[PDB]
Amino acid sequence: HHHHHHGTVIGHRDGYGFLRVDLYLSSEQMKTCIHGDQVLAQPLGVREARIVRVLVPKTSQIVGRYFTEAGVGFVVPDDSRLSFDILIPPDQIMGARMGFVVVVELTQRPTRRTKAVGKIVEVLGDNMGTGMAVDIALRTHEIPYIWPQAVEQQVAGLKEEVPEEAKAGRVDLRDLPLVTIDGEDARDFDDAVYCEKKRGGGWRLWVAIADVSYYVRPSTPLDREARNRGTSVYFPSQVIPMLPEVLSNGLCSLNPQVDRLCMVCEMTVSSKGRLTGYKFYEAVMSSHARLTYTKVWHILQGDQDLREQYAPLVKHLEELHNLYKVLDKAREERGGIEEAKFIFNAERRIERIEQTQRNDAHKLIEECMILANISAARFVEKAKEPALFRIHDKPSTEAITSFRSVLAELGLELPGGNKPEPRDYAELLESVADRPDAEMLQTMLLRSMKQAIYDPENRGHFGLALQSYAHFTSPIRRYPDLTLHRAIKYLLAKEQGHQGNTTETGGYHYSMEEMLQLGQHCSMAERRADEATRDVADWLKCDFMLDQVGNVFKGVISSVTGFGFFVRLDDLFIDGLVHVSSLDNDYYRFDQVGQRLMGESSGQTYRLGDRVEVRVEAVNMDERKIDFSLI
Ligand SMILES: [Mg+2]
Repeated sequence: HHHHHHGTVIGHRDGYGFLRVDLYLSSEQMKTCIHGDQVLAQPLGVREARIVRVLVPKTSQIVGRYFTEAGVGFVVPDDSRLSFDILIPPDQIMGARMGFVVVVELTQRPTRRTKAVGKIVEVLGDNMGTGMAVDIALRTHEIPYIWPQAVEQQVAGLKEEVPEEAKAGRVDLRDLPLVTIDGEDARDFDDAVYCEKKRGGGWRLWVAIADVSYYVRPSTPLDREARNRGTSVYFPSQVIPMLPEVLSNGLCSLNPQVDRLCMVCEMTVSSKGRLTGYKFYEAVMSSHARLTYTKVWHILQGDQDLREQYAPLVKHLEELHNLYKVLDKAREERGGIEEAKFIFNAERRIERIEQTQRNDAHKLIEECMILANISAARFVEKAKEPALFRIHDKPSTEAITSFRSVLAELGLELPGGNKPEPRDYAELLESVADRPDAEMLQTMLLRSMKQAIYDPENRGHFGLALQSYAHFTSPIRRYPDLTLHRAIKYLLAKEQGHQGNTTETGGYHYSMEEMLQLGQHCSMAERRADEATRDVADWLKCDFMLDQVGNVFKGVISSVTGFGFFVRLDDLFIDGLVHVSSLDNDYYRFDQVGQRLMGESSGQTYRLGDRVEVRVEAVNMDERKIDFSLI
C-alpha cells in the first residue's frame, strides 16, 4: 500500500477525470477508466495519478438515450461524466427506438482503440416527466428500490396490532401525554415528545422513539435490505423508504391513539438548558395526538380553534416551548453555528416556488432530538461500545487561511488564534450580520466547513459545538440510528449481568471492524441519496424555467470561476451560468481567494455575493443547465 491510494474515479464531461481519496486523471488515462471505478493508484508529478489496477470496475446499470449511426445502435450516457458512447449490437436492442431512454449493462469496457459495448436491459421510453426523472436517478445512483422476495416473505406474517405478549415487561407510558409533531405529508413518525417542569428547577423530558430494532433483527432480510439502502430517500410526493411501509408507516410509526413499542430516552435538564441526566428503557406508549408543525406553532401563537380542539395538550405543548427556549440559549452559550419549498401541480411538476418558513415548532423538536442524540452518544462512549458517532470535523487549515485573507482585506478578523473554536465563528457571524456583504461572508464560512459523517471515532461535532453526538432518534429512516438502538439494548442487558452478544428484544453488539465498514457505507448512502434527490430537483427547476427564456430576474452571484460566474435567482433557489464570453469584451482576471472575476480595461468587478440581474438565455433540459446573460 506504500505508497498507493485506494480511490474512486470521478469523470468529467471534457474527457479528463479525478480520483477521490483530489488527484488528477489525464484524458488519455480516462480512455480506460470509467466514472465510478474503484481503483488502486499512485501519485506522479504536478497532482497527477497513475492507475495501478481496478479493484471494483463500474459495470452496473448505465442510463442513457438510444440512437443509431450508419445503422449501428449506440447509447449516450445521461450522466455526461461517463464521457463515452456505448455501442449496442443489433441483437441487444430490446426494441429501443431513436431517442428513447434506456438502461445498459456493459459487455466491453472502453479502451484507447475501441468503444465501450453494452446490451440494453431495460427500456424506459420517451415520456419525460417527474416519474422518469426519478427512475433515471434511482438507476444512475444505484439506489435500491425493489423489495427482495425474502423481505416480502419476512414481513407477510406481521399483525396489524401490537400483541399483548410484546408489551409485557416494558415500562407503561401509555398514560403519558406523548405527541408526535411532523409535516402534513409525513407518514413515518419516528419520535414523540413530552416534558414536565422538574421540581427545584429545569425539566424532565421524554423522547420516545420507534422500536425498530425490535422488528428488524440483525442478519434478517429486513436488516440486510435496510443496510443496503442505508437511509430513506425523499423524492417529490414519493419516498423510497429504508423499511417496508407495513413497518415504517405501521407498526414502527408512533401512530395516534394506538399502542406502540418504543425505545425511550428520559432526560433531566437544568433551568439553564444543560443535560443533567439520562436513562434508556423499552416502553409501550400511545400517542395522544398526531400534530403538525403548523398546528403546534399556531397553538403556541394563541389560535383559538386549535387550542380548543387540543385543550388537554396545550399546557404540555407550551412546556416544550419553554424548554426549547432555554435549549436554544444553551446552544448559543455553547458555540452555536433558507430553503426552497416546491408547490407541485397534479402532475408532480413545479407550480410555484416558495421559501420554507421554519418556526419554533420545528426547532423545539430539533432541540429535543439533539438532547436524546447527545445522551445516546455519551452512553455508548462511556461504555467504550463500538458505535457510529455523528461527527463534524474542524475546518481545514487552508479554508481558514483563505477566509482570514478575505476578512483581513475588509478590516475583519476571525477570533480564536490558529485553531478557532465554534464560538469564535459564531462571534464573527454576529459581528457581520448587518453588513451588506453578510451573505457573502456567511456563504464563505459555511463553505469552509467540512461535511458531517458517520464514524466510530468520536472527533466531536463542530457545527453543533458538541463533544459527543450520534444519531439516535430516526431509526425508521436512517440505518445508523438502528445500529445505535441495538448497542443501547445490548448495554442495558449487560448492565444486568447478561453475557451474550444479542438480546431477545433486538440488542446486538458490533465489532469495531464492522463499525468501520458501516460508517463508510452509511455515509456513502447519505451522500448517494442527496445526489439523487438533487438530480431530480435540477430537472424540476429546469422544467419550471422552460417558459422563462427571455425574462429577467434578480439574483446573487453564487460561485465565481475562470470561465464566468453562477447566479442564484432570488426567491427561486435556481442557479445558472453567466459565461465570461457573454460579458463585455475585456481581459478578465480571476482572483481565486477573493472569488472575483475582474475586467482589466473596464474595472468591472463580479464577486461572490454580488446582487445582479440576469436574463434567461437558454434552458438545456438534456443537461439540466441554465444559461444567463448579465443585465
Ligand atoms: Mg418525527
